[PDB]
Amino acid sequence: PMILGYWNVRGLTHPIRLLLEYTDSSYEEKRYAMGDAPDYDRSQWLNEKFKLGLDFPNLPYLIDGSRKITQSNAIMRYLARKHHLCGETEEERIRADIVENQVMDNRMQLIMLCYNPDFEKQKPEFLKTIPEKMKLYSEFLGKRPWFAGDKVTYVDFLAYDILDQYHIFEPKCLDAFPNLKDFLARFEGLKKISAYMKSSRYLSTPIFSKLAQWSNK
Amino acid sequence: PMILGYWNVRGLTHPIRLLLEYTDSSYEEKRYAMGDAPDYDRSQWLNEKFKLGLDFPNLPYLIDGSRKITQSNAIMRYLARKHHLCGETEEERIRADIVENQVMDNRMQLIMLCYNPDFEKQKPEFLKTIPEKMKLYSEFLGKRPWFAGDKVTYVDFLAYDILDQYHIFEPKCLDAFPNLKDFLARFEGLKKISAYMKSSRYLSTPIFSKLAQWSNK
Ligand SMILES: N[C@@H](CCC(=O)N[C@@H](CS[C@H]1c2ccccc2-c2ccccc2[C@@H]1O)C(=O)NCC(=O)O)C(=O)O
Ligand SMILES: N[C@@H](CCC(=O)N[C@@H](CS[C@H]1c2ccccc2-c2ccccc2[C@@H]1O)C(=O)NCC(=O)O)C(=O)O
Repeated sequence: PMILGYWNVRGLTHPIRLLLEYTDSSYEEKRYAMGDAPDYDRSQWLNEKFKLGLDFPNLPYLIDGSRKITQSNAIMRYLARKHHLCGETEEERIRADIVENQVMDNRMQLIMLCYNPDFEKQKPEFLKTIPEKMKLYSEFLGKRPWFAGDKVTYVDFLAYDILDQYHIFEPKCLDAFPNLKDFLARFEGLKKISAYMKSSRYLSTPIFSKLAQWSNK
Repeated sequence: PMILGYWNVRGLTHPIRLLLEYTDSSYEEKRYAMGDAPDYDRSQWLNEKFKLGLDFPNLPYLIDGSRKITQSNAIMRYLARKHHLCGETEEERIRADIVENQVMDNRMQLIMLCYNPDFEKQKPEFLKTIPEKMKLYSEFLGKRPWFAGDKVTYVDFLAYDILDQYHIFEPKCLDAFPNLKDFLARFEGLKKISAYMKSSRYLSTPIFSKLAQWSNK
């Protein structure tokens, strides 16, 4: 089968796991464990990082026969193309391209805060900026059932993850935006998704590694 | 014409400015200036940030007729589709996907170092990791004239910019990798590119804002 490698956390891999499941892909995972503080041992991965034939070794990685991929968005795009989950028009492509990138920025902002030793004092300033982020997603989606338009695309997998993550962080953050709450429900309502969420493989939390100040255990 | 919005520095926008020239695009740029310390006034952008009708306001932005794009990578892909500078086979698409994302990683690394108050302390250690970074681009490229294959694609402009920036930071970094030096020369050799580099519109430095510890003026 295909092989997915990543840490034994949700991290930035959720969308891939979700996409593999929604597609009925035959895959096996390799979930690498990181030790606890203070050394945070990474040996399980480091022992093989340069032994898998990857061009730019990293986690996550996807091995599909002869094809070896790294960079989470590249993996998302490989599986999208294989299953026709890319935009079909120029308008759908542009919306997908922007959301892919926007998701990574809002993911980077969360990471920055959750790895900061000054987390508890930084937190208040971060919470103030949430409503603006959610507003932009809300206005972007509008009345469409999905981010790219009329049909589910690989970018709905990205968007679901980051909205979900922010919602775990600040549970009241979507109260003001009904179309976002509805989007989450719709996504989770997808049969393959609904199924997966009750499976032994589902890994919602922790989000971050042991080094983080939040969702780290 | 098209409008490219960004700060009056090279930043992360060199690939876009270079692709606009390579494609003989009809464009004008709005180069916003940031005030000096202590406040580093951003008002020139901030007064119009939410009045341009951008979905997710940011810099750079591209206005092309009725289309308004943000996210540098989304601007690059939009131009590539526009001008047929994408990969044409699955193989080339995967190569492009990986590079695009790899370049961003390598950029974020340089950025993180450059905006660290402790830059001088940190530099020496950073320099030791360059060779390994350069070696992966070297082996990836191999004997190919361009990163995705036989034809120039948008990812070449991305690759050019990050190898150029690493070379400014450490002038000896490419000596061990002739294929990378040859690539820089081949890229710079593209006719429209040569002409641009001698023009009044070229902006190779500074790379960063005044907030940075290197290439900040
Ligand atoms: N742009 C690339 C970035 C690839 C990348 O940086 N990989 C990290 C793992 S991903 C990151 C992360 C991002 C968000 C939330 C959590 C995590 C995380 C969780 C547990 C442990 C390490 C992490 C990390 O903080 C990794 O550990 N790499 C192997 C190595 O360096 O040898 C991508 O999109 O795919
Ligand atoms: N993922 C996105 C990110 C877009 C984004 O972060 N934009 C920054 C400018 S770009 C960044 C930069 C990155 C690399 C090198 C230099 C810079 C830089 C230079 C001058 C002044 C500000 C910067 C920055 O540190 C900005 O100022 N945004 C408008 C605002 O927030 O209101 C992209 O790829 O497009």
